[PDB]
Amino acid sequence: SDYNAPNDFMKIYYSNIVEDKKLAEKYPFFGTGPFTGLRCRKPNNVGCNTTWVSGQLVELTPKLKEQIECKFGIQYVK
Amino acid sequence: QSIGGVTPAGVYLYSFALKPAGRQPSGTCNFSRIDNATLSLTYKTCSID
Amino acid sequence: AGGLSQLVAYGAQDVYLTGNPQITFFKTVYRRYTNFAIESIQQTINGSVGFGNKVSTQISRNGDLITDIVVEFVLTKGGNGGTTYYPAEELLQDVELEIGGQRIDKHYNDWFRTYDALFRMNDDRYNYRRMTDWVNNELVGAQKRFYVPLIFFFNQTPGLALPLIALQYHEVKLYFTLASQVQGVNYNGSSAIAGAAQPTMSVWVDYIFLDTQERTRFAQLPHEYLIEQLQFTGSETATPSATTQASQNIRLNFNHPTKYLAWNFNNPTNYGQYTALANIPGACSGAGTAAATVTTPDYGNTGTYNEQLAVLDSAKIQLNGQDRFATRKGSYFNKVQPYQSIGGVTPAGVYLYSFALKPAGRQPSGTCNFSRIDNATLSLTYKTCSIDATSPAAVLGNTETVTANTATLLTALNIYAKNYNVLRIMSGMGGLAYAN
Amino acid sequence: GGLSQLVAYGAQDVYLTGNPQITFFKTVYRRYTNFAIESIQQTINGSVGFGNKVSTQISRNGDLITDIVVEFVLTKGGNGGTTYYPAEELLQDVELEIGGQRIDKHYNDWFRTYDALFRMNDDRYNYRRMTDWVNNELVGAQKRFYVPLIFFFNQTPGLALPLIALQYHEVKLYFTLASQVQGVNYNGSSAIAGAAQPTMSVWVDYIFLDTQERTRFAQLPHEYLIEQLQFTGSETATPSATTQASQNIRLNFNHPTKYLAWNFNNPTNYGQYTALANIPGACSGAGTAAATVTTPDYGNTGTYNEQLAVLDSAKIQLNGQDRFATRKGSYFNKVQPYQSIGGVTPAGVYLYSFALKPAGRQPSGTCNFSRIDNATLSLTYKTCSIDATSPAAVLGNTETVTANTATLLTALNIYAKNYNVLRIMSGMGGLAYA
Amino acid sequence: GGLSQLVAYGAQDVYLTGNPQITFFKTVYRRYTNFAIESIQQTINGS
Amino acid sequence: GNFIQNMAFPTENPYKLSGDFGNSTLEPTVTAALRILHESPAPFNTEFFSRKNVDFIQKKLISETKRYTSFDIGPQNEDELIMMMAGIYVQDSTFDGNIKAGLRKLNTLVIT
Amino acid sequence: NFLTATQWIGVNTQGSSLKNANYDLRADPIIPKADVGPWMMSSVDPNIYQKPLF
Amino acid sequence: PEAADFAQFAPKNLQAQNFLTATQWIGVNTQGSSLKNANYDLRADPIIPKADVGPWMM
Amino acid sequence: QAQNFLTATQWIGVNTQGSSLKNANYDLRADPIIPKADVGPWMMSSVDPNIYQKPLF
Repeated sequence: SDYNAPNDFMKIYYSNIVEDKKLAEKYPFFGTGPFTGLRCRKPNNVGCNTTWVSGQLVELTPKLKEQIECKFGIQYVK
Repeated sequence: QSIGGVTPAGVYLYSFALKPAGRQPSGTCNFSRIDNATLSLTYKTCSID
Repeated sequence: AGGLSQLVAYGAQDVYLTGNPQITFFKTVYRRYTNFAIESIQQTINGSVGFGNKVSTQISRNGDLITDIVVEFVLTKGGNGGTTYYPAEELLQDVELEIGGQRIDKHYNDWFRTYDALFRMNDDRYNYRRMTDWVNNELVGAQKRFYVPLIFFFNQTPGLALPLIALQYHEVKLYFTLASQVQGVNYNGSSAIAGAAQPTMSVWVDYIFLDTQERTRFAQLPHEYLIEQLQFTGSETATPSATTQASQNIRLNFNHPTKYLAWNFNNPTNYGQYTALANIPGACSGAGTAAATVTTPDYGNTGTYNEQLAVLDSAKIQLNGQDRFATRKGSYFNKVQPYQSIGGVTPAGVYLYSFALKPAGRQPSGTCNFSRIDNATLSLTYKTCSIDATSPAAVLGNTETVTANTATLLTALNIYAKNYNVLRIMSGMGGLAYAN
Repeated sequence: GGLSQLVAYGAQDVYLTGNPQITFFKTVYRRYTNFAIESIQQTINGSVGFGNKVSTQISRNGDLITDIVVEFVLTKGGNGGTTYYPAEELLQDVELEIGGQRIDKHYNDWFRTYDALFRMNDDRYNYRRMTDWVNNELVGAQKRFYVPLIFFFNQTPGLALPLIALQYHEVKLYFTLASQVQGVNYNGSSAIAGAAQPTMSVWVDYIFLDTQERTRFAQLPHEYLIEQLQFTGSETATPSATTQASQNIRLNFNHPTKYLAWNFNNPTNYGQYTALANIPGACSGAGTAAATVTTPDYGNTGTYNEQLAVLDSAKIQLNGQDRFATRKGSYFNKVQPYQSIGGVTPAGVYLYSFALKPAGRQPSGTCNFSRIDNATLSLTYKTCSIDATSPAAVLGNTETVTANTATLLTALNIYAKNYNVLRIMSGMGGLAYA
Repeated sequence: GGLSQLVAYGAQDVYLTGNPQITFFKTVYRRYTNFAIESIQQTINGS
Repeated sequence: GNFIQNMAFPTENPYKLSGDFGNSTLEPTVTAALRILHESPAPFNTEFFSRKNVDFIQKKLISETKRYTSFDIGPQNEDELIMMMAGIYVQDSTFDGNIKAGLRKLNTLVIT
Repeated sequence: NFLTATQWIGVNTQGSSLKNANYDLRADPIIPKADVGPWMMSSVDPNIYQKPLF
Repeated sequence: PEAADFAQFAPKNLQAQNFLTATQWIGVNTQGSSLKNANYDLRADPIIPKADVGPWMM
Repeated sequence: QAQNFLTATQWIGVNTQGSSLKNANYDLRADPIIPKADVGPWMMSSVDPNIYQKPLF
């Protein structure tokens, strides 16, 4: 291919393979109660009640949360 | 124990559920989380004329 | 008087042994250990088991750590007593150990034979033979289950137990290749044995179940294990002439800190044959009588301690153009090296040279780092193959520099190197550190 | 030369020699206490003879004791080939007591089983020399045999018994002598007329301590981690030409067990753990016209030929669940010893370890049977269909079968080896766990 | 399986496995001084 | 005047695993107790077998012995103390959720 | 009345594929999915939904 | 009452001795049950709140 | 008085090749010096940079 081009050495890898870093930093721990798989803050179920969308863990924010509640009524009790 | 009917010889059942004949889940074995699921059988000796 | 008369006999020379005593012998203190349990669990072997087939298994995660591995085989004799020689060892042609797709190690049937020849001993060696052969004069059709222990670093000690638990994301596999033919089982020399049974195989792994704090430590902490690997290549032997002494310079394509080199000369026709055939009771089929032949071994008695039937006259290891040590006779590698470094009896045709103080142990004790030697070579001088193998007077009454005319059948050379590497495990994954 | 190896140093060497901690080229010996060992004869109370029970009290002649050897003088009641470890057979059992409490108890069969599993190579041969006639001796030949005891204190100085710390308690051994010893006073079931009675003597090797070591032993409390043998005998399920017998034996054992050990035997013939057969060494007269498969070649009673053994397979079940997958008898006979001991176990003798190193002193994993209440040893026997008098059948047979004469192995001896603690204080002692 | 042995732990095992000091499943080899060994022929004086 | 004769007696036994409990990071002594009890970690158990409670008991045994007898004694070996605590704990461990009251009783029994 | 939507599992998700699973009846501590080194990395999903009963 | 305080006893430093013998509490149950400690369930077996109440609950 | 100072391995020679000849460049042009950076923690190799003492150009 092109010679005079950027070197895509693991750009795709840091962009969407490794960890969705912003979530990983905001929520450094994992739920241990039946929230397991969920990244979260503080202990076992303290800074938890974060979420999982179609494919990977994503922060539960009052955008996504509300859209989900409107279609799929979920209590989301921290 | 689980159905209350009578099963003919040669047909076997093992339930992972309290009430397998109903519709309401009453206990299940999730084989999507069991890498090895094995049925072990021992047969009778075919010696009778 | 009595025992007390010894205690009172105390002077200056004793100060060095018992003055201001530090220890005693009459009180043992033991170390407290962790809570664990061990279990033998059968693995599932994929592929079709039979002679010449390659089969494999993924070690199940049925414990936290793994150590001993024993491969069971069931074979039936294709002939009478004396036709087999460690047939279950011959059968398991090779075993490959892979973690996370990276080869950690790989052993060959010949290594198992070489390893045994050098490192097992006494009743351990005998009991070993009992698990791989028929040693009670069994007859044709006799059926036995053989147990071939593996000899990977984790199969030697709990200290190097493979932390299967610390490998939550990387599989550990065992690949097994079964020999196309096994002597005295499905073939007799080159002749197939009609009606011979195919082997039944089962792989057993001993899994260690750790209690909670210890289990957690293995599961969460990174680990670095200093472990051994086997390097191996086959070479053509500069087969000695019956008229002179052949010589050879063999490049040693080895790397890493090496504990020792080991090698043998052999006749690939007959598994375990490291020596020449001869018409003396311990060296050929029918040896000692009219029916004797020096083209076929008495298989059950394939090995021998008589170096007159071996082919190495002398050898040296050269590193980067410089001799490592003065050239020594083949008998020096066969008898003295293992005397000094192992303490057992090495059969004729099998040689050892240690770069280590205690190569039979596990604690590193001096190694030759072949990764820092630009060009290592093994230099051999062979014995003259002038002795008429069919004549005991010639076979037994000969000189240091000669061997049997049948010694020219020992055309293959197997050179092994056992070295150290490091198995590094972290974040659920692990591969041996050094690439080369 | 060697210097070319030293200079071959790089990154891969750091793990082995960087920032070195030790060397191999300088030994530091430790200064130790001043002590001496003296061999002192004890007196046996009562009278020595076949079938008698005698005992001895160990005198307070030294401070600590270790090795004990029981001497026996026997004369052959027949020719070479008629005896098998006769001094071992003679000492039917040995009890060990401290403070009048049972610490342990060994049986002639245990000594045979122990040997079968834990002794090896030359030490084992030498042991045989101390209990039998191994140079083709003839009738009337006289030998002094030395039967070492194998109680924990008889194996290592580290577990010597501090007689000095036992001011108010005695230490005693009790020896039961067999009513019959093969090739000495009986030949199979037949008494040997004119057979001599044994001469017996118990020797104890005492440790004499110097002033400071002696004083500490006398005033400080002492705790030893020791071994005990648990034992119970039972009938075997009897296999036959028509069936593979099976059996479930309750493992009536307790405490933290290093291992189980067991054997099947013909109680008629001491040390016979296998079937008789007309193959060399496997029966009296084996290999010739006079061969019989009702009597062993006593001098060659033992064998490694598993074809004459009766265990097809076994497993240990704890509280209803399998402890490990069922394995063949040859696993217990050949592999367990390979994996954990390094010796060679004769056919008919089996081992299962719960320990990494069952042959050593240092604890390396135990199964606590006082915390397991439904423990069972489950056995499957081989089919007894092989005509023992026909080598073609004896030697050319399959994994699941054995000799028709294997049905004579009607007794099973199950042993267990466990840890316990010997505690000594204020001149008294006993064991911590019942 | 083997889990039935781990649970078989009582008061009579406290001295053996409670508050463990060492394990048998991870060894640490000592780092040792670097050295090499060579077998060298000597000259014999006398016949 | 008896000082020397008393001083002469060693205070350090060359005991198997001397300094037996605590002095190790491989696993807690509390865990060992829980394992022989076959009980879950819980406030009642983690207070009763805690290092501070074991210490409390050891100090009381030493102090009370000195109060009751003329003798000065050492701390007792802790395999012996743990086994005894757990034994007593198994045969009682009776409380309604009041851990403190429960502990008071259990310590009383162990010390006694 | 929608079975496929909760706060713990997630919305529109299924169970991950099974490969080299823990055959033990123990917890088997789920180490965080860490990518260490640019080579021979593995792509297995940890058993985050394996309940730690023991 | 037995052993009249012996102040003239010299070895009063009995620190080198372990007097506790935990041989009677090896293998006990809750009160007096007999099930060989019953370590059957491979779990933690939580603490049961056994309150010392009378023959009835309330 | 003074005694002879036993020298180190400097009398037995100086290993110049080392492990640079295991994967030496066969081209006359000098290969670019690729530094020993981080290439993971468990699959490293140990040879040499193999820099030409004289670039020949």
